[PDB]
Amino acid sequence: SIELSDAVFGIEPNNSVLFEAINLQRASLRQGTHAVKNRSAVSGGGRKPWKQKGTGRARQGTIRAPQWRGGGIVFGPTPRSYAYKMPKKMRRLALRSALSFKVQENGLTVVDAFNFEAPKTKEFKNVLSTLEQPKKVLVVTENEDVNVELSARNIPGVQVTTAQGLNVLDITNADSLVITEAAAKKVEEVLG
Amino acid sequence: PKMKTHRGAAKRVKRTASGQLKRSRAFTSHLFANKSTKQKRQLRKARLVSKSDMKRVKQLLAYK
Amino acid sequence: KLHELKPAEGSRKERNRVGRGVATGNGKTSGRGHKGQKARSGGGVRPGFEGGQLPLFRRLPKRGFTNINRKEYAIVNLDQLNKFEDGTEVTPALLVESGVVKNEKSGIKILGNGSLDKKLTVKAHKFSASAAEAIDAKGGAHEV
RNA sequence: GACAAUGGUAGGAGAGCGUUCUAAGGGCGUUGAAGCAUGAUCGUAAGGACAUGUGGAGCGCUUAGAAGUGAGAAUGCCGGUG
RNA sequence: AAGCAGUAAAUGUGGAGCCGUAGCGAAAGCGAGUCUGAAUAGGGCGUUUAGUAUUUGGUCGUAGACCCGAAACCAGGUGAU
RNA sequence: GUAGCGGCGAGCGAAACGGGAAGAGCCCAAACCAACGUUGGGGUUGUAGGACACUCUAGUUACAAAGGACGACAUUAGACGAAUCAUCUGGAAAGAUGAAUCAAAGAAGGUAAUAAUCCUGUAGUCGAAAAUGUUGUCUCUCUUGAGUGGAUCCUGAGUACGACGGAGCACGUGAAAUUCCGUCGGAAUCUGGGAGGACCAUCUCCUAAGGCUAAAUACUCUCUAGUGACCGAUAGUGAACCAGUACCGUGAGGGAAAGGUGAAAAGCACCCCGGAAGGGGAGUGAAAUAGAACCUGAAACCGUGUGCU
Repeated sequence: SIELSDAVFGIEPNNSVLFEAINLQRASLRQGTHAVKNRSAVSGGGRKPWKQKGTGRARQGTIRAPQWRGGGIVFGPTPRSYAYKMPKKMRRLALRSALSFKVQENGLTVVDAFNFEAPKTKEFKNVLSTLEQPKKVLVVTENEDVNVELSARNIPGVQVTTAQGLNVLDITNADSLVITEAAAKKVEEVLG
Repeated sequence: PKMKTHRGAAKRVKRTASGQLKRSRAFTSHLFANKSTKQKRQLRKARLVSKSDMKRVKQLLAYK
Repeated sequence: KLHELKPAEGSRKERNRVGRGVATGNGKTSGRGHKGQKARSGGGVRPGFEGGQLPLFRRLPKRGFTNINRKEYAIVNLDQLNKFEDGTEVTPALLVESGVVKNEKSGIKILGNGSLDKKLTVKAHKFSASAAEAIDAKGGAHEV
């Protein structure tokens, strides 16, 4: 009933670009927030403990040296960022690869409009069980559906997204995809 | 931060198409009565930096 | 799948760690050698040279000057003009638009490197002897 | 199947073991986890299992990711004991 | 790129700017050829004319830069029990 | 890391253009008029403005002039808030095995082991005596507008600028403009004055020597609500524990070590050896080689008894 051009949902996936996109997204939602103290930042240790020579002991300059107990750390963690970027043309080749791979293994379900008037988890649970859907499902619409997102969100294993919120991680983590005709048309028109 | 060019070296060489550097000759400032005509006429021509010298000063001129 | 991931063949390599035992091959001296200036923490001499013999970039003379009123022209050879339909008109506002000139430094200049095989009128800031002859050699017009 | 090569310091190149944390999948555990102790066990090496005692609550496996990632020596620092 | 929208995300949008497609000359300048030169006469550098963006590994530079160790210098204070 | 500066060595290092965030501009001195030098009015500029003489009427309390009554929110205590039973092992069930239920609530913490339905909670709603903050609606408080004429008058003086000695401009005195200080000299008045990197002429742009002004910007001693491929007691702040403390120095000042019974104290009634500490039974407890010097309990080192020598 619904025709979709083979440019999306009908290409051969690119595994290298998909791996790069997965690693990029997963690394870009990680914050540093870690720090240690070096020689200068540890409290005290200004004077020399004993004279350079004359007594039989190893020569020392401060009580906060790296080899003392309680001294400063050398070459430790320091706060930074882990995110990086890739060409725009490769960010879109990775997404079509995910959609095509999902289509390949019969994990695509085109349905009519979701007709919900009030949030209710049991109705959507029954709807999911009627359509024979797996444990992990991603459901895609065109705009923000309040009555669809309020329900279907306490069920462990279901997430809701729009057409311009699609992810490489959401598609790969999900086991099957359920979409609407308007959402499918928007996905086909936006991508390429 | 950013690397810094050698300002004294950028005043003495130019970059060619193949990537080499064109230089000027020494021993031409004064005291020309002590040099023969053949020497002074052949010191007007230009030369290129040798590969022995290139291995040492290539990083000093990277933006040039 | 997220539980079966594989980077492309030959795209990754493990870093080398020094000072981690003799079997690695970089154990004790960590590849530096024995008892020199280059074997200390903080490195050695400057990249050019320091001390010693007079450097090469000090025994050679300086040369030339720089003109502040310098003009550089974006060049288009005769081959790049074949993409246009025969009988069309070429203007500096359209070469930038169609994808021949990217940056207009100080005007457009036409150089005669290639074959034209067209009858198109082109107007630019400068022309060479070959560019103006070859353009007029098959029918056309030009202006400055 | 036939032949050939395989001593090695400075140093260059390649392939691997193990340790802590993260992701996905799949598992073990009061009918007893980690840790500790003993054993006549396995692999070419780094190393990996199993059985029995003690212990009383957490921990492995596969594929990827990231490092405060391996100690015998610095008249090294701290504690215990000759 | 900055910015804007977005869950401190992914990626939309954003074409100021950057590298390459053409060199030679101190410069004016000319241009597949230019400089020197009275003279392609000879000679030098070019005519290869496929790059560009992200990223794993090696090495370098600027930051203490593989770790520990001085004799000293300067600045402001505390001391005649 | 370009132009440039530099024992032209080491090294130092810009701006305009363009792309963005945010974005309101104004008040005085003088000419001149009225009063007893004074205070009022008039007046603020480069397409040249103003004075004089000619017809003449949007409250901006963050600059722009400064005192007050006038409804909605936010913060500071809180209240409601769905859904589970049975057997097995065990000291104890939340685990295993069967039957169910809720979900705009499957974040988290506790409860005798591992809980969406046991407890505090969560999603979602409800709520303010009284105090403070932020905003809006009248009241309230000020209020003079544009072109034509330019006879004549005004538009910031020991100021601008110069020489000498310094400094600052990316620019080390260099061909050094542009701008600041000390000393000594010292202008012009719209047919005026300044700038366009020594300097002169022509062109273009502007109008010094008085003052005021929100926003985009920097930081965190703090309060409230959260986050992490950050630490887990030689780590993390010096300090998880009565820590700037014991202690050390005349003084300024320097500076540690030290966490863990058990689910519940149920913290061993009573008998025996002894002066007591300590122990052997009996009891508590799932466990006492869990008995407060208490989870686990490695190596060095110290002992007792034994097969072969």
